[PDB]
Amino acid sequence: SHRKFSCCRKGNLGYLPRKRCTRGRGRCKTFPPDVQGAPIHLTAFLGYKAGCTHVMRFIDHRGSNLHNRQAIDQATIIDAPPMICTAIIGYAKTPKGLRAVTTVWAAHIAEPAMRRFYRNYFHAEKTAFSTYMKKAADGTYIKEQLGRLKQHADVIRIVAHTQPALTPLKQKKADIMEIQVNGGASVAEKVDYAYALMEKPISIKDVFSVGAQIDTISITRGRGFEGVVTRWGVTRLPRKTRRGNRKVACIGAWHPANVQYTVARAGQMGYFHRTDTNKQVFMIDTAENPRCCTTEFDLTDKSINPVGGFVNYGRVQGDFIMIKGTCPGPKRRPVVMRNALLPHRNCPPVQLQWISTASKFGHGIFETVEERRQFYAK
Amino acid sequence: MVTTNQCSYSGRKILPGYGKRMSRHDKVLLIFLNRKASVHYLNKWNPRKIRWTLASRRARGKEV
Amino acid sequence: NLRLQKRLAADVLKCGKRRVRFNPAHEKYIEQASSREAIRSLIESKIIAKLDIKGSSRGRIRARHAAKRLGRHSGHGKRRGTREARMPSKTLWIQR
RNA sequence: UACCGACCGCAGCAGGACUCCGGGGUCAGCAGCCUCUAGCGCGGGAGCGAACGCGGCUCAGGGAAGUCGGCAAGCCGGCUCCGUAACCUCGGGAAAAGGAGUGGCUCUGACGGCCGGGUCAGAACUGGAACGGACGCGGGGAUCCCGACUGUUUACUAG
RNA sequence: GCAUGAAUGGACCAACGAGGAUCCCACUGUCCCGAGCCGCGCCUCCGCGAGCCUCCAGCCUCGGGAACGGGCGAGGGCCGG
RNA sequence: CGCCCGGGGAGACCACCCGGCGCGGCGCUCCUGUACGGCGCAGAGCCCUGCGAUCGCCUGAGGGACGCGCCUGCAGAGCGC
Ligand SMILES: [K+]
Ligand SMILES: [K+]
Ligand SMILES: [K+]
Ligand SMILES: [Mg+2]
Ligand SMILES: [Mg+2]
Ligand SMILES: [Mg+2]
Ligand SMILES: [Mg+2]
Ligand SMILES: [Mg+2]
Ligand SMILES: [Mg+2]
Ligand SMILES: [Mg+2]
Ligand SMILES: [Mg+2]
Ligand SMILES: [Mg+2]
Ligand SMILES: [Mg+2]
Ligand SMILES: [Mg+2]
Ligand SMILES: [Mg+2]
Ligand SMILES: [Mg+2]
Ligand SMILES: [Mg+2]
Ligand SMILES: [Mg+2]
Ligand SMILES: [Mg+2]
Ligand SMILES: [Mg+2]
Ligand SMILES: [Mg+2]
Ligand code: NA
Ligand code: NA
Ligand code: NA
Ligand code: NA
Repeated sequence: SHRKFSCCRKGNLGYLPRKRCTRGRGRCKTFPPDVQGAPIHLTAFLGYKAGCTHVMRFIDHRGSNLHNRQAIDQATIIDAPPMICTAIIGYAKTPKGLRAVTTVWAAHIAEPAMRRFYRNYFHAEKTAFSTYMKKAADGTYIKEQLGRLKQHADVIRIVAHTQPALTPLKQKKADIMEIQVNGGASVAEKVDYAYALMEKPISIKDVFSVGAQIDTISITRGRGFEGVVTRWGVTRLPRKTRRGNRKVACIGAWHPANVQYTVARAGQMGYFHRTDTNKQVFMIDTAENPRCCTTEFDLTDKSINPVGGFVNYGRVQGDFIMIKGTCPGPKRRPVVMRNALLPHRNCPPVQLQWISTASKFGHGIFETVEERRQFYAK
Repeated sequence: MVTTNQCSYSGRKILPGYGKRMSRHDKVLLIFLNRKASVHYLNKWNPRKIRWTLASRRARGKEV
Repeated sequence: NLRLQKRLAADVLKCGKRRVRFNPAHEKYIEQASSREAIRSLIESKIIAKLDIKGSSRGRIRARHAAKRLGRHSGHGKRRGTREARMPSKTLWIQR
C-alpha cells in the first residue's frame, strides 16, 4: 500500500558512487569555451589552500537592506607561487572527439618535473628525456614541430608545473597541469603566443582579476568508513529499538527481490572530487609587500601572515589570492582555479576596509606583535 | 579598525566581529570579549578579585 | 622452588608468609635447608628475617581530635545524625 | 581423628550449599568509601584506535510538541530552625504543601567530681556569592475505580 | 436501565496499595535534530579451535505452467578469486 | 615501464599521497590564572617573648602545548625483484 505522508528522498543521486577519488588531484574536466577575436589569455592556475579570515567591506547594492552600510564576510586565502611553462600540446577536432596531434617539450627541464617522472629520485637511473635533450639543442626541431601544430591543430594548451620549494610543503616533486589558451584570431596567433612564454614563469596576476568569478576544484576532507545517519542523513530510530537505532529500518519491498541502488548504505565518506562555482575574487597581492593588507583605516603595516602563523600551514612566501567564501578540502590540499562558466549576474563591487590578522591559534586580540609587546610591558 | 569596543567585564579591547553583546532589562548593553568573560559575569564573580582583569589591576596599583 | 622453606620460616617466626623475606645472595644455602632446625640456623645468621608490621600512622587523627576538643569541625554542616541519636534525652535525665 | 567448600548441577560450570571468631578512619550506623592483620594477581597475549553494538558522560534555545501510554532518564534527598490545608473511624492526614541556614579559623558561655567529658548554644574574621563540596540519600499535588488493613499465590511468560 | 439492585449482599467510606485511570507544578535528548567523547567487544597478528544446515546449483524481465521459476520458451546482462 | 620501509592532508586490513625520517631542544604564539620560598607596623584574636585561617610584595607569575620559525646535539638513502 501507499506511504501515508509526503516526503522526499534523502541525498543527491547525481553524486554516485561515493568512493575514494582515484585521480591524483583535482582535475579540470572542461575549460571555458573559446570565442574568436577576444584578447588572448590563459584560463586556469594551480595553488594551495592556506587559511580563512575576516574582512569588513562596504556594500553598494541598490534595492537591498545592505545598500549603504558595512558587512563582515568570510574569506579564504590560496597560496599561488609562480608556474613554469614547459611544453605545448595541440588537439584536432575529429568525428571521434578531441585527439592530440603532438606535444613539443622545451630544451631544458627543471628538477621538480624530472622528479615527477620517477618514484624514488635518489635511486632511480636518470634517463628521462636523455636522448630528446640532445636532439632539441638547436631550435630547428622545435620550429618543425610547431609548424606541424600550426598546420594541423584546433585547440592549443600549454603544460606548466609548480615550484614546491617556495611553499612550506614536504613534497619535492611538482604538479604538472595543462592550461588552455583562449582568444586570438587564428591558431597561428595562439601558437606564437604559447611559444613566447616557454621556459618562463607565469604569475597569477596575469590570469585572474579582482572582482571576477572563478570555480574551484579539489578533493574534500576524508572521514573513512561511516554509517547511514552521517553518510546520508536519515532519521534515527526511537530509543526502544533492539540492536541499536542508527540505521534504515526497511531496505526494500518483497518485490523486486533485490536491493535497489537508491537505498542508503554504510561505506566511505569524504575524500571526493568536488567543484564549487561562482566565487568572487577579493584581492591579488604578494607577501613580499609590507603594506599587503593595510587599508585606509589602518596605521601600522600588516602583511598577510597572521600573528603566530597559519595554523597547520607554513608561512606564505610570495603571491596569493583571496576569494569570498569557502572551497573544498583541508589546508595544504592542491586547488585548481578556473574562470567561471556560468557566472552570477548581480554581484556588488569589492571594497575592502579592514582585514583581520589576529592569531587563529587560540583566541588572539592583537593584530601585530608590536602591539602585543607594547601591551604586556615587554 | 579604529572603532573598537571595550569588554565590560575585563576592560580589554575587542576587534570587529569577535564577541557577543547582551541587553539587560534595565536597557543597559554589556559587551563581552569571549565565553570565559560572559561566564564570569553570569556567575556573579567580582572582577575586582580576578587578577588578570583591569578592575583588579587598578585596585592593586599596577594600572593607573 | 622455595615454597617449602617459606612455610617453615613462617611457622618458626610466627608470622604470615607475606612477611618472611630472604637474602637473594645465599639462595643455595636456603635451597639445601629442608627441616625446621636448618631454618633456625639460617635465621640465626640473618639469611632469613621478618619485617615489622606496617602499622598505620595516627598523626592526623590525633591533631584532628585535639582541634575537635577545642571546638572545631562541629557545625551544622559536619553533623549528620539527629541530636537524639548524638545524645539521648534519657541519658541526660538519668544523670540529672 | 589426614585434608577440602576437592560437595551437587554430565566439567577445574558467573548457579546452589548450615554455623563460629569480627581491628582503624569518616559516620546515627555491623550502610557506602579508603585501610592495618592475613591472603593473593585465576578460558593466554600483542597491535590499531573505522562502522556498529554493550556499559557510561556532556550538550545552545525550547520543555512531553515524542509515544498506546512521561517507558527511559532527569529532579528531590543528611541535619537544624520556621510553617503546615481539606477531610477523618479523632488514632491520622504529615517529611503535607513550602521557606532559610550548613566550610575554615580565632574565641565566649552552659552542664560533673572531690581532674574527666563530650555535647549544646552565641560572636568576630576570612575564602570565584563556597561549604550534607566525594559517598550515602523522598519529586510533589488535585481526583475517579477496585480491594478495608499486615499477609498469600501460578518454582520456568499472569503478584 | 438491550441485560442495575440489596449477606448470589446494596450504598458510603478515613488509613493503606511494586493495583487500573485523568489532569497540574517541577524536571529533563522523549522530541524539534542531532553532535562530541570514554572503556570493552568488533577489526589486524601469534597460539587454540567448534555448531546449525546441505537434491544439485546459486544474475534478471516477460510468457505459459499445480494459476507468484535458478533450471522450461523468448529476450537482456555477466572474466576468475 | 617495481617493491619492501617511514610519515600523513589518507586509513578496518589493504589501498592512496608524499619521503635524508625523526628524537631532543630554543624562540614565537596562546591556555590557565599569579608558582615554591622569603619578607611584611598586614591579620580577627588568644593562656601572648609565641600560636593563627587568610592578605600584600618579588609575580600577567609559574606550569603546559599535538600550531608556527630555526638547529647550538644525536641522526637519517638499506634486503627480495
Ligand atoms: K508519497
Ligand atoms: K586430629
Ligand atoms: K498491590
Ligand atoms: Mg525490546
Ligand atoms: Mg583556531
Ligand atoms: Mg585435623
Ligand atoms: Mg548425578
Ligand atoms: Mg561454584
Ligand atoms: Mg502528545
Ligand atoms: Mg503524535
Ligand atoms: Mg520510570
Ligand atoms: Mg489488599
Ligand atoms: Mg502487601
Ligand atoms: Mg511464573
Ligand atoms: Mg511476574
Ligand atoms: Mg437483573
Ligand atoms: Mg434478600
Ligand atoms: Mg449482581
Ligand atoms: Mg528455486
Ligand atoms: Mg532456457
Ligand atoms: Mg586524517
Ligand atoms: Na523519652
Ligand atoms: Na561497610
Ligand atoms: Na522474477
Ligand atoms: Na604563595
